[PDB]
Amino acid sequence: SDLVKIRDVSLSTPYVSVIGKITGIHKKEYESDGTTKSVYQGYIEDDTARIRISSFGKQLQDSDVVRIDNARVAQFNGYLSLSVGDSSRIESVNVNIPLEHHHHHH
Repeated sequence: SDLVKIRDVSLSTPYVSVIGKITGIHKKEYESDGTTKSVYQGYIEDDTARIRISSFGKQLQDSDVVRIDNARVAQFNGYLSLSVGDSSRIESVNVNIPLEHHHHHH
């Protein structure tokens, strides 16, 4: 459940923590144990690349910067994505943290 980059997401790390902004919120429903449950899907990006995400029960906000802890990696439609269950934790980032000179990538 350590902090890793989106491009570093793989099955080798079932539990991982990521931070970025979620965009394009999509709503979908599926049958869970015979009970219909709502799940939100969207895309998240950071300083590296972007990946698909899926949240069960918890809602997501467009272009909202949040941090996901204990995320579960899974393959959907042959595509890797992070699944946020009720056991995972989501923390919003309302405090700025620039530091250092972002003018040069070096």
